[PDB]
Amino acid sequence: NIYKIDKLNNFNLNNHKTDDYSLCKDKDTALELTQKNIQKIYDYQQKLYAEKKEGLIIAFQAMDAAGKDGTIREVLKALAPQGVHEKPFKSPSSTELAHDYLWRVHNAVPEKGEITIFNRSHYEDVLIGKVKELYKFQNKADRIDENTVVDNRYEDIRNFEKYLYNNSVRIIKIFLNVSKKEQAERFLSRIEEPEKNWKFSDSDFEERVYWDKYQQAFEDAINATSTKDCPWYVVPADRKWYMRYVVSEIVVKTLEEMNPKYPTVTKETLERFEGYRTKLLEEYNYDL
Amino acid sequence: ANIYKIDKLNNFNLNNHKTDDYSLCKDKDTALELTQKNIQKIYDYQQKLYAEKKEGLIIAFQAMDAAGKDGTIREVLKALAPQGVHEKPFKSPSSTELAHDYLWRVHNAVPEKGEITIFNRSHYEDVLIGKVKELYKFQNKADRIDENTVVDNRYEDIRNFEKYLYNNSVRIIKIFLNVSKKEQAERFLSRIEEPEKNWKFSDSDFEERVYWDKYQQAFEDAINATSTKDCPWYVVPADRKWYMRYVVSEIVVKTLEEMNPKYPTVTKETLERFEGYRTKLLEEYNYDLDTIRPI
Amino acid sequence: NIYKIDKLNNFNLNNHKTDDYSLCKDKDTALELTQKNIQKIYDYQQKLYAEKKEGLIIAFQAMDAAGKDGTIREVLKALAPQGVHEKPFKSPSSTELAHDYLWRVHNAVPEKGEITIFNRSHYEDVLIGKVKELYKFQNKADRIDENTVVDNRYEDIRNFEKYLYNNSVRIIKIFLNVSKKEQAERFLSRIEEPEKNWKFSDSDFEERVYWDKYQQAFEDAINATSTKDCPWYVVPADRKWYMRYVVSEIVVKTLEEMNPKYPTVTKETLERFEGYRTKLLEEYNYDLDTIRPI
Amino acid sequence: ANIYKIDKLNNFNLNNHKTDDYSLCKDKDTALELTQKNIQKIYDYQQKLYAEKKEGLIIAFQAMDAAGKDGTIREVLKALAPQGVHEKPFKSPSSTELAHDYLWRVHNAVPEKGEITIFNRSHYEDVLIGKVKELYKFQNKADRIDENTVVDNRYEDIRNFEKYLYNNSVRIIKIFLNVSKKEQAERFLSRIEEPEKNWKFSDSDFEERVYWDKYQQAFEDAINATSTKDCPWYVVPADRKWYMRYVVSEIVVKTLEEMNPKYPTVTKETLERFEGYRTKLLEEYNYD
Ligand SMILES: Nc1ncnc2c1ncn2[C@@H]1O[C@H](COP(=O)(O)OP(=O)(O)CP(=O)(O)O)[C@@H](O)[C@H]1O
Ligand SMILES: Nc1ncnc2c1ncn2[C@@H]1O[C@H](COP(=O)(O)OP(=O)(O)CP(=O)(O)O)[C@@H](O)[C@H]1O
Ligand SMILES: Nc1ncnc2c1ncn2[C@@H]1O[C@H](COP(=O)(O)OP(=O)(O)CP(=O)(O)O)[C@@H](O)[C@H]1O
Ligand SMILES: Nc1ncnc2c1ncn2[C@@H]1O[C@H](COP(=O)(O)OP(=O)(O)CP(=O)(O)O)[C@@H](O)[C@H]1O
Ligand SMILES: [Mg+2]
Ligand SMILES: [Mg+2]
Ligand SMILES: [Mg+2]
Ligand SMILES: [Mg+2]
Ligand SMILES: [Mg+2]
Ligand SMILES: [Mg+2]
Ligand SMILES: [Mg+2]
Ligand SMILES: [Mg+2]
Ligand SMILES: [Mg+2]
Ligand SMILES: [Mg+2]
Repeated sequence: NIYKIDKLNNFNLNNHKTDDYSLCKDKDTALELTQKNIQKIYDYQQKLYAEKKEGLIIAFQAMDAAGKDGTIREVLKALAPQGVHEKPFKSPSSTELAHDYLWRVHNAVPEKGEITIFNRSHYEDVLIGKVKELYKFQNKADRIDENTVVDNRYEDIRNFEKYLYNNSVRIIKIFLNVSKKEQAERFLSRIEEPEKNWKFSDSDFEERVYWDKYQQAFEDAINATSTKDCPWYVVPADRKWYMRYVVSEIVVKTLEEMNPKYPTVTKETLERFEGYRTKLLEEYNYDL
Repeated sequence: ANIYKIDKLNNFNLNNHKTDDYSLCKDKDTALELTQKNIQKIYDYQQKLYAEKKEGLIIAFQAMDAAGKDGTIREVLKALAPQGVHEKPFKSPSSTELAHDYLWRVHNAVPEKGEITIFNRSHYEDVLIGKVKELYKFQNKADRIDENTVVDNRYEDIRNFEKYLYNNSVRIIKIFLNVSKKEQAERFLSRIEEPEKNWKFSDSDFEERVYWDKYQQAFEDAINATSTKDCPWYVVPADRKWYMRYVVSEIVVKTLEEMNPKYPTVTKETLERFEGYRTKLLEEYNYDLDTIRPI
Repeated sequence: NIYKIDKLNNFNLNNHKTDDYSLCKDKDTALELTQKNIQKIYDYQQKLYAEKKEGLIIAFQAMDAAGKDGTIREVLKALAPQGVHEKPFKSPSSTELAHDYLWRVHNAVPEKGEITIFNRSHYEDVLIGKVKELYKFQNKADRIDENTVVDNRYEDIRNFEKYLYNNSVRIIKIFLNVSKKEQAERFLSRIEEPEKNWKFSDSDFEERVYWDKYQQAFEDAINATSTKDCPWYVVPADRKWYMRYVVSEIVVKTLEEMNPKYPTVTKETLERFEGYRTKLLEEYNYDLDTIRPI
Repeated sequence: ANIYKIDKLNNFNLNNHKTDDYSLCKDKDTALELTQKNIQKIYDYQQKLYAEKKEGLIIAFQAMDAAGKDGTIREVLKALAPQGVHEKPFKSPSSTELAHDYLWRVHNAVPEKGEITIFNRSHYEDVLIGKVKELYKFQNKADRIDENTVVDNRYEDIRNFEKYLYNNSVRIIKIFLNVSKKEQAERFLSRIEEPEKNWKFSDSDFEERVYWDKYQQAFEDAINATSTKDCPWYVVPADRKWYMRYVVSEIVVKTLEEMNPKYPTVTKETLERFEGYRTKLLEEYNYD
C-alpha cells in the first residue's frame, strides 16, 4: 500500500506527503473507525496475553511534536495494564553509552504474550546518530572504522529485527511524517498553553536547524531496513485524527496476523479439572 | 478512618470485615456508573502526575486466587494511559530471586516519580505463603539467623521499607480483596466450565484451599503489623465484582486527590527563553501560525 | 577498638589521626602480613561461595585519592572472579534520580555466597548530598520537608542496613581517612605521571574547597549509622602500605566471624552419590583413581 | 595455534581434536611457568583496558560438567583486579528468561567498554542442550515458527549477534574445553569422594552422561556453524588441567595483545589546566 514499505531500496520520501488523507476523508468517519479498531485491539490483547506465544513491539519514530505520545495515548489507553510496558528512549546515559547501542533496546523487548510500546527506538542511532555523526565523538575501539559505522548499523538492525521475528517477537515500525510548519504550530501550542509547557525543551527547538538532514536520515533508514517481516509504515502526521486512525488500522491488522487465541488445555488437564469441579460441587452439596 | 481503611497497628479483626458488605453503594447500576466516572478522574490525575514527575504510586493487590485481582486491575486500571505504567505480578521466586534478599525483587519494581506501578501480589507474600508454609525453614540463610524471629523481623522491615518509600516520594496503596471460600469456589467452577478461562486454572489454585484458615490468619497478622497512617491497608469486600471495582476505583481516586498532582509551572528563566522561541517561530512563517495571543 | 566504631553518637573525627600506624609500625612486616591475609581471604571466599548462605558488601567511602581504588585492587585482587562484583557509585543518572536513592544501591546487593565491593555507596546521599544540599534541586513531592531530608536518610540507612543483616547480608563500611595534604601529594602524582593523567579531573580539585564540610558530613554519618551489626572502620589513609594492611585485617576478621564452611550433603544425597560412584567404577572396570582402592 | 583455533565455517572435525593433546608444551613445569608469565601480562593489559574505556571482552567457556570451566576461570583469572570484572554463569533458564527471547539474558550481561565479563556457559546452551533435548518443541512460541529450522536460525542469529558485538567494540573469546568421558568420570568420582567437593556434584551432572555422544555432535555442529575470523572458536584439550590452564592463558593474553589497550593521553588544553592546578597545590603548601 501507499503507507507500507516492505522491501529494501524502495522508498522516496518526497512521494509521501505529510497531509495525505486518502484512506478516509471524513473526520467523524475516521474517529468512529478508530473506536471500532480500538475495541478489536483490546480483544486481541486479552487473547495474546492468555496464549503467551508471541510478543509485539509498537515502535514510533518521529520528530518532536509529530504525534508520538498523543497517538500512543489516544489509540492505546484502551489496553489493560497486564503485559504492557511503554519505553521512551531518551538521550543515552553514561551506562548506556558504555554498553553497545542495542543493549538498552534489547533489554526492553516484550515477553511472549506482551506488548511494549517504544517511544523512539534503536533507530535514533541512525537518525540523530547519523545527522550529528555522534560516533565520531564516542568511545570505541581503534579498529572501528568511522566510514562503516552507519552501514554496519543498518545491517545489524536488519539482523536484530529478523532475530526477534524468528523468536516470536514482531515489530511495528511507524514513522509519523510531520511537516516542519505543523511542528512549529504544535511547538507554539506547547509554549502558549500552560498545561503543555513541561513538554517543550531546548533540544526540540534546536533540531529544526537540521530538519532536512533528519528527513534524509529517515529516508536512508527506511530504504535500508524495510522487509516483509519488519516493514515500515509512513503515516501522514499533519492531522492528529487521521494519524490516530491509520495507526489504529496498522495495530489491529498486525494483531489479526498474529491471530491470538485463548489456549485449549490438554485432555489430561481437562480430566483433572473435572475431578476438582466434582470436589467443589460435593463440598457445597451441588449448590453453586 | 473508614469501615474499610485500617491505618493503625494492632487494630484489625478480620471476622468483623464481611466478604459481602456493600454498604457504600447498594445499587449495582449506580455503582457501575460512578465507577466509570471515577475511572475518567483517575486518567486525568495520572496525566498531571506524569507531567509533574514528583511522586510515584504503587497500587498493590494482595488476595487469594480468584478474589478478583486481575479482573479489578483490568476493569478499573485500564483507565490509565500507557505512559509511565508498569504492572508487576509477583510469582513464585526464581533461583536468582531466592539467592537475593526478599525485598530485592520488590524494590527493583518501585515506580519512578511521576509513574504508577501495579503490584499483583507483593512483598507481603513473604509473610503470607512465607509464614503459612514456614518457607524460611527450607531456604538458604546464615546460621546466625534466628528462625523464631524471621517473621517478626519481616513485619518490622516491611514497615521500615514502606516508610522509607513514603519519605522518598513513593506512596503505596495496599488493597486486600477479601473473598469468601464459597465465592472462590464459584469462580473456580467458572474457570473450569468456560473454555476462555481454562488457561487461568491450576492445580495450585485448588490445593491452596486446604490452607484457607491459615492464610486468613496470616492476612490478619500482616494487616495488624503493617497498617499506618502513611501506608494504610484497605480491606475490600470481594464477593461482588461490581462493588469491589467501585470501591477500588474510589480508593485510587482519593489517593491521587491527596497527592494533588499539577501540571508544572516553569521557571522565569524557561519563560524568557520560550518567549524567544515563540518570536523566532512566528518570524520564520511571517506570523502565519495559530497563536492565542495578539500580534 | 581504635578504628572500629560500633555505637551511635560515639565518634570524634579529630581523635582519629590520618597517619596513625600503631597496629604495625614496620612497613616490610606489614607488607608480608598483608600477603598472608590476602591468601586467607581467598580461602574464606571459596567456602562462602560453596555454602551460599551469606553475602558480603565491602564498602569504601572516602575523599578522592584517599586510596579506594588502589586498596581495592591490591587487597581484593585476592578474590577469585566467581561471585564477585565491583560497583562504583558515580553521579546518578536521570533514571537513578527519578527513582528513590536506595533503588540503585539495593539493586547491587550481593546474593548469598557472593561479595560485592562498593566504591562509594548509599552514603554519598548524606555526604555530597548533605554538603551541597542536592535534595533542594531534585524533584520530590511537595509534602517532603526539606529540613528533615537528611535526618530521615540516617534513619532509613540504619533501617536498610539492619534489614540486610536480618537477611544474611553483612556490610563492612570503611572510611579511608586521608589528610588534605596527602590528597594534594597524590593529586600531584596523577598530574605528573602520564599513566595516571586519566584519573585526574576538574571535580577532584574543586571538592577541596568543601574539605571541611565533607569532614563534618563524614563525622555526622559515622555518628548516625555505626552499630554492632553494621560498624564503621576509620582507617588511617596517609600511608598506602598501612591502609592496605588494615583493610586486609578487617576483611579477614569479618570473614572469620561469618565462619563459612563447605556444605555437608544430606544422607539421601550421599546415598545417591555412592550409587553413582559404583556405576562409574563399573563402567570403567574399576580403572578410575579412587581414594578407596579396593 | 591453528591446531586449536577454528576461524572458518564448515572446517571442523571434532574427532581430529583429541582431548589429551599436549603438543604446544610437553613439560608440565614449563607450562605452569609460562602460565604465570601470561597471567602477569593479562593483569597489566586489564589495567590499561579499564583506563581506556574503548573495548570490552567476553571470555566464554562452554563445556560439559567437570571439563574444567570453574577451575580454569579461578586459576587463570584470579590475578585480575576486581574493577570492571563480572562473572556470569548461565544456568537453567528461569520462567522470566524463557518468556523472553533466548539472547535477552545473554545480551543483558555483555560488558561495557573497558570491562571483562566471564561467561560460564553461554548463548551456545540454546544449540547444545537446546538441540540435544529439542527443548524448543516443548517451549511456548508462535504457531508460525518452523520447528525444523529453529536450530539453523539460531546458528544464523548467533553469528549475527557476535558480529554485531564485534562491530560495537565487544570481542568474544569462545573456548570449548574438550574433556573425555573417562576424565569427566575421574573428576566426578573426586567430587563424590572428597566431602569439600560434594556441593559441586548433582544428579543432572551424572544424567547428562547418557547423552554424551549427542552433546559431542552438537558441539561439532555449533563450531562448524559459528567459527569466524572475528569470533573464532578455540578447542582446548581438557584432560590435563595444567595444560588447559596454559592454553587458556595464551588465548586470553594474545587476544588482549590484539586489543592493544593503552593508558589514555589527555588533550593539550586539559594538560594546561592540570598544570594550573599543580601550581595552586604547590603554592598552598609553600612548594613542600
Ligand atoms: N541513541 C540516541 N543518541 C542520541 N540522542 C538520542 C538517542 N535516543 C534518543 N535521543 C534523543 O533524546 C531526546 C528524547 O526526546 P524526549 O522528547 O523524550 O526528551 P527531551 O526533549 O526533554 C530531552 P533533551 O533534554 O535532550 O531535550 C531526543 O532529542 C532524541 O533524539
Ligand atoms: N515470595 C513468595 N514466596 C512464595 N510463593 C510466592 C511468593 N510470591 C508469590 N508467590 C506465589 O506464586 C503464585 C503466583 O500465582 P499466579 O496466580 O500468578 O500463577 P502462576 O502464573 O504463578 C502459575 P499457577 O497458576 O500454577 O500458580 C502464588 O501461589 C503466590 O503465592
Ligand atoms: N548519590 C550521589 N549524589 C551525587 N553525586 C554522587 C553520588 N554518588 C556519587 N556521586 C559523585 O560522583 C563522583 C564519582 O566519581 P567518579 O569515580 O565517577 O569520577 P570523576 O568524574 O570524579 C573523575 P576522576 O577519576 O578524575 O575522579 C564523586 O564526585 C561522587 O561524590
Ligand atoms: N539455555 C539453557 N537451556 C537449558 N538448560 C540450560 C541453558 N543454559 C544452561 N543450562 C543448563 O543449566 C545447567 C547449569 O550448570 P551448573 O553446572 O551451573 O548448574 P547446576 O548443576 O547447579 C543445576 P542442578 O544442580 O539443578 O542440576 C547445565 O545443565 C546447563 O546445560
Ligand atoms: Mg514523545
Ligand atoms: Mg489503559
Ligand atoms: Mg528533542
Ligand atoms: Mg491474578
Ligand atoms: Mg496459587
Ligand atoms: Mg575511586
Ligand atoms: Mg582477583
Ligand atoms: Mg570527584
Ligand atoms: Mg562450572
Ligand atoms: Mg549439568
